[PDB]
Amino acid sequence: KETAAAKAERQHLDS
Amino acid sequence: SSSNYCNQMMKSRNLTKDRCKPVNTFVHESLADVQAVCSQKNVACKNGQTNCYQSYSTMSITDCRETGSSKYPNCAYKTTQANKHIIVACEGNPYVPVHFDASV
Repeated sequence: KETAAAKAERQHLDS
Repeated sequence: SSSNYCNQMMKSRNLTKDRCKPVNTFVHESLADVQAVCSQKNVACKNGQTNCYQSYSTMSITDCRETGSSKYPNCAYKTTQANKHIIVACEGNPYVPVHFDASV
């Protein structure tokens, strides 16, 4: 599934 | 609905496709620069744990907050831009951000 680290990137990062 | 950045990004990133999330913050910095915060200033997390870190410098961020008349399926957000220090909780190996604790 989606890891906690991956979830954080998807929900909060916009590079 | 409106086509502002928040409405669009919250949907694109799968945050409001099946519900309306009250608040969310987006950071406009390189992924690696955000990950680097995990080795910066160690601070206590709001929950008392000590695996949180605050960025040395401020970062470009967009705050998205639901309006008072927002209601699924038509979620609506107010977009606020700002420059502030971010606080992230880190875990694992590599030691990376897994939660955003706040923004100063």
